[PDB]
Amino acid sequence: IPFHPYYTIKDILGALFMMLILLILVLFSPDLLGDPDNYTPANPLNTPPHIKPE
Amino acid sequence: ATYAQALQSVPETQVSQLDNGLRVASEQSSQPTCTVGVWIDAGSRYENEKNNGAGYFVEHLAFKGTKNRPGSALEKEVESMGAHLNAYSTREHTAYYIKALSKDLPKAVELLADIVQNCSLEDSQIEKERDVILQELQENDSSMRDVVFDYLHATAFQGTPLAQSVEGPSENVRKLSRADLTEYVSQHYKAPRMVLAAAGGVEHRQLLDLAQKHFSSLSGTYVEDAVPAFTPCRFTGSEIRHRDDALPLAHVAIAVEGPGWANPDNVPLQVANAIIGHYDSTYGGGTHMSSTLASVAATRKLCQSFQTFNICYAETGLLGAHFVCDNMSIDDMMFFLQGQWMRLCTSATESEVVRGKNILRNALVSHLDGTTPVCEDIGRSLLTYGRRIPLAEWESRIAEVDASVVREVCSKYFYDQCPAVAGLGPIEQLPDYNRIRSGMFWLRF
Repeated sequence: IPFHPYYTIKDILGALFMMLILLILVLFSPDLLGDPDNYTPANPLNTPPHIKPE
Repeated sequence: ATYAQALQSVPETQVSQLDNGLRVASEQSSQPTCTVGVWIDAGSRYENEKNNGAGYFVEHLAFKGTKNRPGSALEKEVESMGAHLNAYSTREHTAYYIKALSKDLPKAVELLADIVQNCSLEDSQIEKERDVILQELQENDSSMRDVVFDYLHATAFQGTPLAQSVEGPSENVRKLSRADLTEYVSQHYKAPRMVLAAAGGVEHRQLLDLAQKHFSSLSGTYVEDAVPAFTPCRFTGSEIRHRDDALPLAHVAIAVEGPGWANPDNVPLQVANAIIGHYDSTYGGGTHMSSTLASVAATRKLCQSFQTFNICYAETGLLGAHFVCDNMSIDDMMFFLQGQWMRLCTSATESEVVRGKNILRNALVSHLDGTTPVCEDIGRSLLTYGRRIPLAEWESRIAEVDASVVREVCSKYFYDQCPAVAGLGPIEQLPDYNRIRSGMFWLRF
């Protein structure tokens, strides 16, 4: 089927859902997916209790 | 003698009406020949699903036999004076006309009365006639133009009787009976919907007095009470695609809901249609034709037979184009043809409107040449309009339409209206209906 009248609009809808998820994450819990320990300035003398990556 | 004076001459279409309802209408100028025929108002529009195709069968059996003329004896008479009897059955009108010498006018009207009133409808001829129609149905199946227009009517006027084909589905023709045909004749071949017509060496008094003493037996009442009424039809903008890659070319027809017979918008729209014009690969005009779409097509060898149409029924019609091109041109043509319509809806120029008016004038005048086209015009006009439109009135209407009128009427009928596309054959580049409806409006405007 031609791409233009179709999925382009469906792709836009998917992008809107993606924006919904992203905006919820940013605007209601920015640091939900992120360790708070990063907010301490990097000190090469103290090993953090956990060294988990992203 | 300029154009206007010749238009004024225009021998008149004197019309009368005998008591039973039949209205005679003649046009005598000088000619020793004549074309006398009746124009019963019937067709696929006045036909339900159960009996769809009865009218074609009746027209088939009309000339076969009569109570008065037993069998092929009618043919013997008709060929005795060299007359060329013929009949055509559209979706709305079914007509019988005899092309014969004027001196043999008294016999011709008698022959018409026998065919249209005292028809035997004999069973054995029905059985033999059944095979002819079935074979005719296959022939029309190969008629790669006709099936496209049938698809157009089916996919545009869905549900309504207009979608029904003229010949009928190849199952009613195999289950019809004398009973069904006799009801069709009784319920449709009635005097009020009958226009006796003649043109040539036919005195109007002659036609009147012959009609009184031949056609007065026609009745006006309708059985118990049943009167087949008018069922208005609806234009359902849709798409039908019969993809058949074996076919060499790809007939495509696109139309929108155009006006009815009475609507004056026919006169401007036709001019607009004449703007797009028609083209065939054997034309010879080439890349010099004034019609932009024709020039493009001839330059790039896009189509082979594109041509516009203005099929117009009583209350609604189809207005659009039908183009025949190879597989890898449709996507381009739906761009150009639509691209032309929007131009007419936005930037029609009086320079081309004058050309369209001239083309329409020439078409109207040339079409009304010869006795048979004149008789066809009379029979069709007394039904569709109720009066034969004189060429002077056509000239006046053509003079009224100008660039602004054409733009307005095209915007009112073409712009943003859902089409009724219908494909056939190797149609694959044919843009999806979403694309076609997308082309129906111009983002610049």
